[PDB]
Amino acid sequence: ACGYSDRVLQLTLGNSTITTQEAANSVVAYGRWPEFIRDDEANPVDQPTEPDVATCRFYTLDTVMWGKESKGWWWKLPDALRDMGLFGQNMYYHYLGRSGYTVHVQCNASKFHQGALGVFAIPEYCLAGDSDKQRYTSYANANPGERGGKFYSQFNKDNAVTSPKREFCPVDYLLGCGVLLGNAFVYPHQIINLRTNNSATIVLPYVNALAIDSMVKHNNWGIAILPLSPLDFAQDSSVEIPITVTIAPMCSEFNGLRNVTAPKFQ
Amino acid sequence: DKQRYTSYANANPGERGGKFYSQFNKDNAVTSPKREFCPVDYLLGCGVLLGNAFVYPHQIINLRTNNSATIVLPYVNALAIDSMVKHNNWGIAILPLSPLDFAQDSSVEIPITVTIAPMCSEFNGLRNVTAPKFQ
Amino acid sequence: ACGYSDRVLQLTLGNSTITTQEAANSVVAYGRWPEFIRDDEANPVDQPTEPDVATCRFYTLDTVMWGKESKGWWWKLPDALRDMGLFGQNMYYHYLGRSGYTVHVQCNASKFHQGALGVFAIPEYCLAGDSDKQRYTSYANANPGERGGKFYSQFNKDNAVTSPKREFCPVDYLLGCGVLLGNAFVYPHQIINLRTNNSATIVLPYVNALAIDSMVKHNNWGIAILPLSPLDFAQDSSVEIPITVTIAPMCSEFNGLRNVTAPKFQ
Amino acid sequence: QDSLPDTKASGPAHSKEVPALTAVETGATNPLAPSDTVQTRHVVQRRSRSESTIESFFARGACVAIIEVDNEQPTTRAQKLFAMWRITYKDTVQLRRKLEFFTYSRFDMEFTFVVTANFTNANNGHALNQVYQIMYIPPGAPTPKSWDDYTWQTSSNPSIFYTYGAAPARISVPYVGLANAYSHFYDGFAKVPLKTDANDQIGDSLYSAMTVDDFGVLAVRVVNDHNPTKVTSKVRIYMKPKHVRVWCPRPPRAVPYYGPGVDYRNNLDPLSEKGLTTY
Amino acid sequence: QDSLPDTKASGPAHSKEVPALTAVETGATNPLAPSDTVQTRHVVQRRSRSESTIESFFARGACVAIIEVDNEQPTTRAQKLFAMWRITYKDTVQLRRKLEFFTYSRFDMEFTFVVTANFTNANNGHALNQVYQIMYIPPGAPTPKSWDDYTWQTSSNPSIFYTYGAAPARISVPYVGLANAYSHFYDGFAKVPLKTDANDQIGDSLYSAMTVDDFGVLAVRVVNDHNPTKVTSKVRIYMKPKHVRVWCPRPPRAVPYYGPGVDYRNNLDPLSEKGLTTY
Amino acid sequence: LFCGSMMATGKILVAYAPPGAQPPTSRKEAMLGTHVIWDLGLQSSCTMVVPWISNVTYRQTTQDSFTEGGYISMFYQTRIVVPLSTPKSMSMLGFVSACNDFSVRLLRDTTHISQSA
Amino acid sequence: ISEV
Amino acid sequence: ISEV
Amino acid sequence: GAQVSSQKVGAHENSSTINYTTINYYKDSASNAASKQDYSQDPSKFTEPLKDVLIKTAPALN
Amino acid sequence: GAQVSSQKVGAHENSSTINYTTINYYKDSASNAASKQDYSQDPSKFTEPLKDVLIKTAPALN
Ligand SMILES: CCOC(=O)c1ccc(OCCCC2CCN(c3ccc(C)nn3)CC2)cc1
Ligand SMILES: CCOC(=O)c1ccc(OCCCC2CCN(c3ccc(C)nn3)CC2)cc1
Ligand SMILES: *C(=O)CCCCCCCCCCCCC
Ligand SMILES: *C(=O)CCCCCCCCCCCCC
Repeated sequence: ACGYSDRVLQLTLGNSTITTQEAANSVVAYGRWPEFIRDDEANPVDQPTEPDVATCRFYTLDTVMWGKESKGWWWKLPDALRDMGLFGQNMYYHYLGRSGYTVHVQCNASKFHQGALGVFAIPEYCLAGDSDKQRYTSYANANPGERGGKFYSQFNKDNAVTSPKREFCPVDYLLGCGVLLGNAFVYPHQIINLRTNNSATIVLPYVNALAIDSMVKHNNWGIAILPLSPLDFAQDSSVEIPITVTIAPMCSEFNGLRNVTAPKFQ
Repeated sequence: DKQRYTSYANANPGERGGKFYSQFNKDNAVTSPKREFCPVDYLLGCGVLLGNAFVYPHQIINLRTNNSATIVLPYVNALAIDSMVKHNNWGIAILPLSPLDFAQDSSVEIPITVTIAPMCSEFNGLRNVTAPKFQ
Repeated sequence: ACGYSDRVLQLTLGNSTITTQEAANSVVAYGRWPEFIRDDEANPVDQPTEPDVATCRFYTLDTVMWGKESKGWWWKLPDALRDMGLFGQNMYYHYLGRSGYTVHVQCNASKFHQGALGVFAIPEYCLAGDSDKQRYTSYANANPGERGGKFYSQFNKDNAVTSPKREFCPVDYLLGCGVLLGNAFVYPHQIINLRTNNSATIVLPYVNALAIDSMVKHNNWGIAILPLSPLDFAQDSSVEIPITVTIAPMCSEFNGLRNVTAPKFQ
Repeated sequence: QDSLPDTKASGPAHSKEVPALTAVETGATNPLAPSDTVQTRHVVQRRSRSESTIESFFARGACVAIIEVDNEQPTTRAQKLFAMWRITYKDTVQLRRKLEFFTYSRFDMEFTFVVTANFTNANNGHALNQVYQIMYIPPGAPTPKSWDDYTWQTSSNPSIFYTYGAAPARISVPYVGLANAYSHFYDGFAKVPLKTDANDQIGDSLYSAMTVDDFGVLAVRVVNDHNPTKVTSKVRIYMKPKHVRVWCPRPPRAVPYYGPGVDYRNNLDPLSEKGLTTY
Repeated sequence: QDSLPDTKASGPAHSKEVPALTAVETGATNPLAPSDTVQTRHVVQRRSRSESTIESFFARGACVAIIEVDNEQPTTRAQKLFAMWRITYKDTVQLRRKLEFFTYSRFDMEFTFVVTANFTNANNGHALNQVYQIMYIPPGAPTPKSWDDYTWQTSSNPSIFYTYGAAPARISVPYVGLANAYSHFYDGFAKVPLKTDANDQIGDSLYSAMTVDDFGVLAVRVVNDHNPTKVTSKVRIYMKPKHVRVWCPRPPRAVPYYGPGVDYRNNLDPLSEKGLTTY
Repeated sequence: LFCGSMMATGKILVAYAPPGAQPPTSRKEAMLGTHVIWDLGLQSSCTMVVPWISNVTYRQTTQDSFTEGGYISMFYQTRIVVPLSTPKSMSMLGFVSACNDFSVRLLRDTTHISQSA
Repeated sequence: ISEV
Repeated sequence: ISEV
Repeated sequence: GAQVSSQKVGAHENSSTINYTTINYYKDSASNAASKQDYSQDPSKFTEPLKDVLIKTAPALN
Repeated sequence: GAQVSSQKVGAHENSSTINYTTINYYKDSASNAASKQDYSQDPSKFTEPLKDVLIKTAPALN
């Protein structure tokens, strides 16, 4: 009653609040809300750290621009948040950490623009690489942080054998991993179709073959945003609109405290 | 000569701590001032007599009696919570009430190690990180 | 239930009806609906005249145009209605008269126009003047009738000492009276923001230090309309849209009948 | 008890209820509290608004007038052997600005009188203690033409006889208005010009002014006969509104007052320069 | 009843209980009484600690400031026709030392004002009795530039008008601190220097200082217009803390104060010479 | 309050940083404090509450580093987007008021008014 | 008397 | 009255 | 005619409810002191003068 | 509102319990005199802040 709607939402976590007046409901991956490790599913015996509001708030990543040649963007979690305030600090001070996430993707335009973004949350998003060499993508390259990576329209094999790039070569219609993109819809997702909605909101549970794991060694979720239908406006052949990704860690807990992990990203 | 002039960076040695002196050496260089503390030992570094420091919570490590001292500190302040970067609540002062001595060796040296644990810690007003200037 | 809304209203008074399909709710000044003088607050002992439907209906004033240089408009009540049908007649045949008002301001444009009108109802709106001379604004000038007055962006002191204009010099950011406009919001008001609403509807109670007074000597309410945000459209630098003010007297009663007052407006 | 509402513990939200969004066009201020947009803890509030009550805001005696009166040998030219003051809060700016946050008011008034004196000239002998008479002349009553004429007999007018050096004199006055409230602002005239008027001066009036004498005057004099040497005195008048009620709030005066009306003249530039993106 | 504990009759001992021995390393003071180490008689004690209660220790009005103000003809050079004092207990040493046996305090404050005056010069005639105005200016308020400018109108600031020769003026002030207690000591700064700062003056502060104006000022003036001859006056201010509570005891100041902080400069040698084996 | 045309859209981040650190110069920095992401649409206005976060029980009304309140900043979260035949530029009006827990004390005279000799 |  |  | 009321005690001595006594000496109420026990009210008539008042979590416009 | 308490009588005249009367005249407690009937406390928090407090006849160290 009163005047409420599927399209209008407020998300509040910690000292952060998001409003949206043009949503398309919201997704909870596999019907499961984030939760803490139960005593009967626990494995590390040391008392956990639960930083709560200090880490379970919305961190906004650097904005990316969507233009007519944009092939697609990808992120990995927890990697995109490694440098985000006290969350990143907790991640690097402990051997173990689990966390769920609320992902909120933002992209508005006008009643006259056109285009549709496919936003997909993928458990264990193993991407493909550069080379003749199998499973050779270097740690530093596999992990772009906040920056994320991109998709390509075709497979360019990094030829230079002698001094290898050890990079991914994610081809768009193959979801960067040897399968057809049209089937990516079996994964938890939403579509930002500019005539319908400004944004997508997906709530991710912790998914893993384990109750808790090493966040520095392993990404649990991959976020893939691909243009299912290209951006278009009026007759202007060089339109560009911003895509902004805001993410919040949820029910975060950490085990195995010691000196801080300082990975080498060069 | 300058009152209440000790610079923030000097007032705060971090882990390193500071020291006491047996007498007041006034930093004379007016033109380029050190803006440092000059804590004199028998005056508890603050204009009062050290013998009365016993009204403050304390213990004595007397080598014939004990290896160590253990003091549990509550949060003490005129406020329930405050800025930790601007303000120190507790000061720890270790002074030799009786000098170190051994056998006849005139140059004895033994280590003092300070271990501290924060307790019932809580924080409010989260934002971007404070990076103070300690140079 | 059924389909009703904050935005769609019908106001009916006497033989007059107003419809609005793009309203922003409606204001009742100081939470008080208009009412007649109670026996225990009465002061003139002679039996009142209550003309009812003949005077408590919507009179529409002359239209004013809002363009890019428009600084603002003001009206006073009962003055704007002195010549309005039997209301004006009753006003001038009696020494005393009280009345509340429904004020309805009208300004529509298009989803592509831009601008915001601040509509403010002010008790005792004493305006400032022309001169070195204090409290010197002449009666005829203080009272524009239906025509209303205007605001200026700055104080032009009427210099001609020898033959003085004895006019107001209402400066816009000072609400024409030595205070800052941004605080005018403490007065009963609404905003006509063209992307949100066509109109403003404010219901005014009789406000005075007395139960009843002389309407010819004294204005109770002042209506001030100022452009909080300037009119704009497409790229056309000379856009102009109409503002229309419709006002209805309410719970009107009159005391002290005699021959008619004929003021001198020249 | 008068303490302000407690802060409620409030947790995370993911819902169709959106307190953060609103529409100010309505004329309304959004009723939000910290717990509507951030996670809050429970705070048992003890703070109160005791000192910002209408009474407390005005509960202070303010200087509204300085009357100067001399005591010297009555010569034949204009002197100040007696003085008159029209009662108002408008010859001063501070209390005027406070009273004017509101359109209408209703109160009793407390008047406190501070009297100071000094010797004008280097030397002619000295002066025995002076008694001052402060007489209220309500509109209509005979005003004094002379420091010791018959009006000072004060048979029906209230007078205060004050002795120099004694505690500052103090009296209380009821709500004395002709209306149900005092008008701090009057959008009108005391006369309307009619078409049938002979000259057009007949119907002319001051804008915003009501009665000509408002509330009358205070006539002040030294009751003592003159010493050989001259004494100059100042009577300072402190005004305090008590048992106060106020109606219809107004924006505070933002530019310097220019007389009794709302008129402005100069220093119309209240606000400082500051960069849009500068803290 | 408030008398101290009675002495118990205590006789000879030959036992394993040894009150006389202890270990001060623990941080504790040995709770011994005469009956623990000597034979004692029974004494019914009547003495009490009534006068060493916190209230009783502070229950005395102490001189914290001497303000000098002149009343003379306004010439065009720096004069003292009015004066201002920052409210503090630190311009004096006696009450400061007493208050500082403790880290934090909480109290109401009683202010008593003793006003004395005299003639500066051998002779120019005399002066009629002076009235003094003592105005409190809390931080933020307009301060006076002139002895008779508009700030002295005092519409919202509290003022005392004192008449010379009258009993010493007295007012009371509530606990007015921004914290839950007054800090007699503050180990910190009001600003932190940040790495990103432009000059390194931005983040500089006085050590131990909190707010810049602490509790505001008292502005003092003679309300009288000037006599032909000059009068000089001194306003002496007595401070008394009442309804007092104190926390965290501290060792008393042992060397002369050197400003508002804990700084010392000289006479760092408090103790007399005395022989180790000399009574 | 967004006073642009109805055909205009956008997302804005508005923020509050409690005192003690470098005043935010980038959205990256501002994001980390108390904030609201305002989405422009039919509800024309957005409200950010600045919660009482202080060390002292009462702050001062004058400027003072010891009782300072922190920083407010605004940034584009995405950007203003309009169609053709539409104004590319527009005004935003801002408003402030106290939440119901607000109080004041120690009556004093204002510097906002004065009078000449 | 009248005790409130 | 109130006698303690 | 002695009126007895309670003080809102701020700083407490190391010694509960404390009272103060009042007596009006004069016939005219204008002569009287200020009681300063004042009742507060809702801001609503200024902050929400709407004909249809709406709950904050619902759309202001609908 | 008259408060009646007993005096601790030191030097007694050749004449039992003697009383004194108090009345607060002002609304603000800060205006009030000092009651001087003050409660005393244990020195323990300063003289014995030990976690394990020990009885004086036993060994302080054991
Ligand atoms: C716009 C001007 O000021 C006012 O509106 C305003 C100002 C003051 C005011 O107070 C009441 C004024 C009339 C009072 C003034 C003082 N009165 C007296 C009477 C006797 C004596 C000895 N001293 N004073 C009796 C009547 C009431 C209203
Ligand atoms: C470290 C400095 O001293 C103090 O900390 C300290 C010293 C004094 C103190 O008392 C309260 C100070 C503020 C008071 C001072 C006196 N006040 C007034 C007010 C009005 C008048 C007429 N006279 N005095 C009102 C406010 C509170 C703390
Ligand atoms: C009610 O007041 C009855 C009790 C009276 C107690 C004694 C009053 C003492 C003061 C006398 C006041 C006379 C005032 C004109
Ligand atoms: C309680 O106090 C009731 C009894 C009152 C006895 C007479 C009081 C005499 C003093 C009057 C005090 C007025 C103080 C403002």
